[PDB]
Amino acid sequence: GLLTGDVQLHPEASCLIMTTEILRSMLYSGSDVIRDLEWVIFDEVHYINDVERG
Amino acid sequence: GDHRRIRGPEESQPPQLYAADEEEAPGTRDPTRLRPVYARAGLLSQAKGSAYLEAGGTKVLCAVSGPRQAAALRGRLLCDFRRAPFAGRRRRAPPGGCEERELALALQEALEPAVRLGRYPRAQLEVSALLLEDGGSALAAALTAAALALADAGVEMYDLVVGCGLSLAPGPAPTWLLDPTRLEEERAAAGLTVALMPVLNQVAGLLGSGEGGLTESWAEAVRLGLEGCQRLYPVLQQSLVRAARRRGAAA
Amino acid sequence: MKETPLSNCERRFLLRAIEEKKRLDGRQTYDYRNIRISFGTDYGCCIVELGKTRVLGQVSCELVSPKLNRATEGILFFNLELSQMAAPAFEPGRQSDLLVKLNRLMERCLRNSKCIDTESLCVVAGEKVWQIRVDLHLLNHDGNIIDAASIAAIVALCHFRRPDVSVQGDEVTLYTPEERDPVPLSIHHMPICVSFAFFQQGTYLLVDPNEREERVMDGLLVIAMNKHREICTIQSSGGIMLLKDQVLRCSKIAGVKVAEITELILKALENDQKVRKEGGKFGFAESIANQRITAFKMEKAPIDTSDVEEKAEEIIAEAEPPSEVVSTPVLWTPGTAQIGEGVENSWGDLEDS
Amino acid sequence: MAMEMRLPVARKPLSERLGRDTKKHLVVPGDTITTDTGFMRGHGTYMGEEKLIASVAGSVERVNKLICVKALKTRYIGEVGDIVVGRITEVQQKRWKVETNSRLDSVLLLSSMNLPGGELRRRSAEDELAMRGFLQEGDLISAEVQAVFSDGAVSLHTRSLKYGKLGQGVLVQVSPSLVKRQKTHFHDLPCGASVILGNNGFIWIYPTPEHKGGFIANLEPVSLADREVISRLRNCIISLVTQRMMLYDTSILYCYEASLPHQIKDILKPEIMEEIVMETRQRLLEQEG
Amino acid sequence: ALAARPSAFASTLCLRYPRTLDLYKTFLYSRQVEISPLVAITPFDFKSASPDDIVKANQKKAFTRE
Amino acid sequence: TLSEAEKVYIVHGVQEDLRVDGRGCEDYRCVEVETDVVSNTSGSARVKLGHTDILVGVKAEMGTPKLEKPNEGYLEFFVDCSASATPEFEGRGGDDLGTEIANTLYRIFNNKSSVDLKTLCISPREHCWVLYVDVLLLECGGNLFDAISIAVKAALFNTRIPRVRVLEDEEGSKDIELSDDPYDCIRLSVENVPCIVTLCKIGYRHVVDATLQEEACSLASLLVSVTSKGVVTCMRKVGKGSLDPESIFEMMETGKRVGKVLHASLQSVVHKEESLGPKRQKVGFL
Amino acid sequence: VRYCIPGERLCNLEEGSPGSGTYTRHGYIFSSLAGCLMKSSENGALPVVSVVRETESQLLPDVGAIVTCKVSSINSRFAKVHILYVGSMPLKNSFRGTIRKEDVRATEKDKVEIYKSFRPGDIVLAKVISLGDAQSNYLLTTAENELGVVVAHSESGIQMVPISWCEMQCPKTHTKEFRKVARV
Amino acid sequence: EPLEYYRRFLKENCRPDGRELGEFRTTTVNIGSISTADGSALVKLGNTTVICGVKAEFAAPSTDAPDKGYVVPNVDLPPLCSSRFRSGPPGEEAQVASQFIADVIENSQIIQKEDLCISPGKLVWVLYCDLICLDYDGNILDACTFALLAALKNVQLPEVTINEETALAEVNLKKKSYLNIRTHPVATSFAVFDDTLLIVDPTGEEEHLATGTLTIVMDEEGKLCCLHKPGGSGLTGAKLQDCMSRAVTRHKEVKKLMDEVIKSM
Amino acid sequence: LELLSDQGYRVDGRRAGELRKIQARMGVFAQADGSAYIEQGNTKALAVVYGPHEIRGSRARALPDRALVNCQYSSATFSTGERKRRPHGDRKSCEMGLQLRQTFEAAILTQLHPRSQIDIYVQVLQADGGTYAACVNAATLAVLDAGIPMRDFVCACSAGFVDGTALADLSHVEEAAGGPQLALALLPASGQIALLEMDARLHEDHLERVLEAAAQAARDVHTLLDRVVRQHVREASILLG
Repeated sequence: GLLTGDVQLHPEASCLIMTTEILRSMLYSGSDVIRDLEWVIFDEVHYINDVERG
Repeated sequence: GDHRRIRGPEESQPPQLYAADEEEAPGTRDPTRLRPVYARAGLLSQAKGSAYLEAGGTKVLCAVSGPRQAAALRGRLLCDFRRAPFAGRRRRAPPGGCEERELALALQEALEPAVRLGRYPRAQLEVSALLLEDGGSALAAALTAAALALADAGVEMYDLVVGCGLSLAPGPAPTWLLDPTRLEEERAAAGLTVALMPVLNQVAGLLGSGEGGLTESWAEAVRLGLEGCQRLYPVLQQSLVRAARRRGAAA
Repeated sequence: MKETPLSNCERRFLLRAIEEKKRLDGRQTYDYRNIRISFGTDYGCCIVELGKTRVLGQVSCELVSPKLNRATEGILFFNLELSQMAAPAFEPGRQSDLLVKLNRLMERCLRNSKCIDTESLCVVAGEKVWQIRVDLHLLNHDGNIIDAASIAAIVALCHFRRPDVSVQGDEVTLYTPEERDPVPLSIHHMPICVSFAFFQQGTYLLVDPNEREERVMDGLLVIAMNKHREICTIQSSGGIMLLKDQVLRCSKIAGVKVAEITELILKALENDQKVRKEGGKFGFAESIANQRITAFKMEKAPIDTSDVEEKAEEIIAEAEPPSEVVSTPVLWTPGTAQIGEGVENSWGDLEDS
Repeated sequence: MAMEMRLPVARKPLSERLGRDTKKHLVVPGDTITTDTGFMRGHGTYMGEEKLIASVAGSVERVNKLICVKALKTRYIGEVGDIVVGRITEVQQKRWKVETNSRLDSVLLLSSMNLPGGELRRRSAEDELAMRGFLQEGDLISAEVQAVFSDGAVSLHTRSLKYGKLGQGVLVQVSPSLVKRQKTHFHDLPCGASVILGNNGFIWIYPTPEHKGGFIANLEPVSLADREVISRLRNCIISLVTQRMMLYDTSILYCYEASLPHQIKDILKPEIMEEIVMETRQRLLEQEG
Repeated sequence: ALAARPSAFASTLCLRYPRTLDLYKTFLYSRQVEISPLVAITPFDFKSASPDDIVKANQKKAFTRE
Repeated sequence: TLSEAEKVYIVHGVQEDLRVDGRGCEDYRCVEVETDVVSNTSGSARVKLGHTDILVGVKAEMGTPKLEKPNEGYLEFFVDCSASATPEFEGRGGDDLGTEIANTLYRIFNNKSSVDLKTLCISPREHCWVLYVDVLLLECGGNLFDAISIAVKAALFNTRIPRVRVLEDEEGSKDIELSDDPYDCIRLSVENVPCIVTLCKIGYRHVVDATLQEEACSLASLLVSVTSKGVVTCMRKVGKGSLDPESIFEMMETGKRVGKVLHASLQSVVHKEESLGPKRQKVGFL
Repeated sequence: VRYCIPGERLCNLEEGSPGSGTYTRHGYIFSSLAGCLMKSSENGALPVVSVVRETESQLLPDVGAIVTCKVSSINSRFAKVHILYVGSMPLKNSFRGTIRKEDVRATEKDKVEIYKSFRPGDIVLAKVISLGDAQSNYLLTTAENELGVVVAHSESGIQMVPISWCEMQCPKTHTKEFRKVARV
Repeated sequence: EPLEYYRRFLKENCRPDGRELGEFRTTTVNIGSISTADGSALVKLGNTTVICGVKAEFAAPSTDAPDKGYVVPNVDLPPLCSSRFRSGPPGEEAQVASQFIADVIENSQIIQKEDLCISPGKLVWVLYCDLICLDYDGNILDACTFALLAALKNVQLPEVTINEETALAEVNLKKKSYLNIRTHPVATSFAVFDDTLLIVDPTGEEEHLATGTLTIVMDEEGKLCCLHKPGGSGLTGAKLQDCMSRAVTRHKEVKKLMDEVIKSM
Repeated sequence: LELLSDQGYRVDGRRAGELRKIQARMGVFAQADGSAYIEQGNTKALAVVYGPHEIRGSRARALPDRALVNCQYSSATFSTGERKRRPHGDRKSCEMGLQLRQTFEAAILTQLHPRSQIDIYVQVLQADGGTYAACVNAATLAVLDAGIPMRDFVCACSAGFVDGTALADLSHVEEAAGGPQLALALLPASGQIALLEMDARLHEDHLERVLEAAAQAARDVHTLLDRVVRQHVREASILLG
């Protein structure tokens, strides 16, 4: 599944690939997806130093 | 009147109200005797379970249907009491009666303390009892027979239900009598019927109303009712033995 | 089963029409669908057709004992009923909230107006008096059931003719149409219902609406008013919220319309009486249109009843006679006997003991 | 034991016992509220012809463009992030149905439930068979509303550690307008028991959980000194809720302390309630004021 | 507590209803009254693929996902 | 319905002589009986045992004696169950409960010495007085039997039975002539009218005046009909569980004592309400 | 041999263990049926005493049981059936059922068109999985190689024979149809 | 399976009951057991048990002909005799089983209502005969009719004499008379298979699989009272003439039964 | 019998355009969601309503656009001089409760409770005179007690016509005299009529005057019930704070 802002495909797939703001969007609410999460992996950790998105 | 039956006369007074023979005298007896009873199980062939009970002047036929579709986690127990119109002094209206519903409920609140409905989820059992003739204690027969029918139909119960009956003499020194008849019941002042589990030693149903107001007579009426329910048990003990011996030997 | 649902195109179509003040079948606002009456052969029986609705009315009387109190009058039952064939939806016990308002409309109109003379329907007092009992049936539902039912009841009651009796001293006697001529009834006035429908919150009204116009309407106003100038019942219902000038306009409309309807009814009853008195042929049979494909007429016909004797005789003669194995009855003890293959032993005894 | 039999007494109207004049604006249905150039209708009112017409009895409350009427008797309306208490009335294939004194039923989805185990083991169709086993008919939960549906229905979730099936105690049902909005609806009153003030009108009273999800049964006898406290709070809650008082922690603590002098069995009389409510009223007056 | 002997009505109510030449003649059955199949294999012995079993063992053994 | 944990807490409390309200295993909540509430009838009562609400009415009318005995009247009961009490009682559905209560009340009152029957006959075989007892359930809050057996004794205590002195002589005016006095009546001597006492059994203890929650935790119960004198009229067991012989004997003493205290206190309260007459006004439903 | 009545003293808790259709109380074993006394010694002593009538007129279905059924109607997403035999024995009455669109094959997969799986009039073998809701009461399953339609019936009233795992053919007219064939 | 299995016995000429396709079940009756009724009789037909009872009361004669005493039959099918009957008002099968008996009572003229009046125009006897089925196996209208006819031969009424000044009724309970019976209508039922097969004395399963049913009742002088054919396949004159030849023997059997049981007292 | 003397006084002593005395109460029951109690003259009514809830039976009988109003009617067996007990199958209760359902399906602003039921129960303890208007007013008060929004305060009153004059709030003695009775159900702010009834004959010229007198008597009932509602709301506002 792809949860990018301008393309939404198969939002119920086993594996979801999304931008970072989507993760906090589904973490503010319950969304009943956290119960079945085994691995969550980050691809670019060097944005902790980002001046506007860190 | 009724659009689902055959219409006859609008009114009909029975000849008993014109019967010129004055009411007779019942008589006397020993209050420590029981009318001999004969019991048969497995009578009907198309019913899952049935029994026919006859003792003296009482004739009652009970049949049990099996579980059907429709406190769940538990199954219901539907009941239906109905007596034949050709029973008693007068005729009775086919549509029904408040007396029939009261006795049906007095049956329902007495056969459920025996069976374990925690084994039939979402199911239900229906019990039908019919009184062909009223010649004595009736509620002491609609309990024994509907429990025998249940035991021969293969439903699981903790124990049986054995009923009895009593009545109070109208003399200046009243004394309770065992197994009263219509000649000793229409001339009585009070009556009592007990439903005892003989092995578990627990009373299942109680009903009594009348003119006896001292709380020392009812202790004997209750405990002689218990002695009656412990003395009727052996006949029902050999009746289910014969019923199972014949059913098994029929294979 | 249920009725076909209503689309969202028909609602729009009826409402653009109604706004423009033109209806489907051509009739303008203040019009009726023309009427057509037909009489049976025995008295108190008629068939009315308003537009495409049908109602069958039939009156019949009978002699009973007059309750307790009101010892010098007679009783008058009524029982409306809705026939499964009137429309798909009508079902014997699933439309119990229209039957009540309909029976009520009919009974309040006919019995509270005091047009029938139930004074002079006695024979003795405290003893047998005539108990009439009207009966109407709905045959085909096309809207405005109550106007048609009322006209039907009126005509059926104004066409009945009782039996007749001789009473003198303290002695009864009952005649028959050959011993004595049937007698008419006494009818003071003729209360006739009218209905109005309101559309899009009272802004428009339409006289005599049918069943489609009935599904695109808010509420109904009925106004029952006998001849002369005397109103007898009104019953607003449905979903309506009414003004006060409008009730008066409606009353005017019902006055005019009942005048015209009473003209028609009187003319039809007179013509029917003239026909019955001339000596011509009447009845349900001589009403079937002959200029129409679905009617056919055939005088009597002996078919050929020349052969039945022979066939029956040969059939009886040509078949096997009863056989002759006769069975025996067995006697157990007075009261019970058995016939058939029988049972081996005399009776069971100590079978299991 | 005497089975006292008193006689009914006529009620005194107008509340003259204290005496107050209201400065609010009161309306009844049909009244025409202010009809200025531009205003927005709230809940409790409707619009006719160039008119703002009140549709329910109450008092108008406006925040800077908004005319609305607040009725004094309604049913619970759901809002996001609101603590509720309910009971299971139907167990379906993929949901339960819970009654929380609302205009409809509330749905507890299987996707939102702390299953036994309390960790990441599995979630599959094997659990669907036993979901109807543990959450049976007539049980008590304590969950949090998740979202509002399109027909006034409410979906509630149990995604925490403080939520789940409740245990022993007593329940008192009142109208869902006497519970005061706060930020902590969970309380641990220093008396020997706790309480949850459900915003839907369900008040649950249970003893303190000793030290330290429905996994534990704890169906063992409760000490005598705990029942007397639960009964005292039950009677005090009935007393405070009845006349007017809005419910929260200090009022219940104040009345509990005020209820020590005389026995718990004898407080059912019309006057003993009055002599306690007035005392709590004046203690609140001498503390807040 | 003595049990008793039956009577007529009961002994008739409890009745069990359970070639020898020819009688009732008219009611016999004789007096009153090509197929080339080319059948396929008679059963299908399932000796073949049975997809469910395929896909299961397939994926479990395969265990690759690439 | 209530959960299993609540039932366990309640049964433990009952075994500890504590209940959620705070009373004991034998305490009895107060009631607010009253009389003379309805105008058109000839006797009234209004019993409020809690959340329940009862309202009855007695009307005496002319009638004909029955066939078996000519010097007697009879009593007709009809326990209506209004649908405003609970929504599931809408239309059909309150019939079985009403019939159950009416038949129980008939069994209670089906005796020769209930109140009297000589007083209600005026002319043998030709006329008699008839009494119409009309119970009307307004609300249900548990313990309905005692809340009705009290409103029946109360309404029976307030009957009028206007006296009629009409001579039966054929030469005289046989047609019933009243006394023409609008305020000339006669009492009814209801001193020994029985009442029902309910004793629910929870665990191995029996509790008087159980609430709906405390009733749902019980398995059986027994009903006893005792007069002021302390005599038994009817005895019916109602419930869904067995009872055991011993508990009958140990429940009879509590039934006797609660009945005697109930009857003495009802006589005291009715005499207190009656000591002052047309004063004190009458308040009900307003 | 001796028979039973649904209560009597049979054995102690040390002299055996309760079996099927029995209950125990106060250290004794009590009967709960009217059948025959069978004591399955098995292996390890202490026989598990039980009473069985062995003449089953009716038997309530369970969480797991093999039943023979008969389809009543089919829908695009479910198929109501009628339970006819509980394993082997005939049933005096008929209950109701529903086959959802997840229990056809043993994979719980997508596709699986219900229409060509359970055509009405057939007799099927299925397994229960639950006690169901008030809409669907027993929730039978056929997710196995041994479960499925066993004895079908032709379009014009001719006994059918299995021809493949997914395809069926008429023997008379050589017509091709689709079923869900179960192992014999 | 259903049709072919039974036709295996049909071609074998021995149906599963063990019968030759043209014979009746075993028949036995008892009379005079219920002592709370004027008359009663129990009929057993190898299952299909039916019991009848007669009660006599007083009633006012009708307004048209005040010289007739009513007789009212009713047939009831309780939910205990079978398992397809449900509680409530009587169903179609019991109502038809009652209308059939009423028609038989009227057409057969077994009794005359002028024999029940005591004093014309004021009071007449009324007989209430109610039939309750104890077992439904098939051929209901045959055993109900036989139960009714057997019961009517045992009902006995007491001699009632009316005073003149008192004008009341004094019942003489010692001298009890009997009833006058004219004819003896006995019914017989046939079940027709798909288009040609006819069997006698069918069974509930056979009626479940049959395609029609015929019933014929005969007098003691070879006169037909009713020809009850609810419908089905279709028959011919030859088949009816074959049926009546068997029905004559059945009627002789039944009339011998009644002629023998009553003499034994 | 004189029903109107030459001086103008009726049997009970009031003039033509004079109402009886009403004495109401709000908040009678506790278990229910609303209650009321009204005594219009010598007629005692009672009403109990239950708030929007789940539809009983759940037999797919809902309306996706509005709520389902369900009103019943019952009557005590001692409500008149004779006993006159009736079973719960009479057609008078059904038709009056059907007119009640008709007027409350028009007064209540029902398009705010989708998939919901409203159960309204009315109990008459003593009937002498107009029962319909007493039931309508008692159920309007009970609905107000329950907090259900409505367009206006619907109130009903009857009228009559004897000897060329129009009466108001007729009684049972006057009703059982064969006269042109007539009843409304008015919304005071707009003047609209929710239900109209009449019986027996009446000429068309006096319909305007009977209707006007009935509407005026309903507007006179409006003020008297309005003061009761205002006193109740001021009572609860005083209680609150």
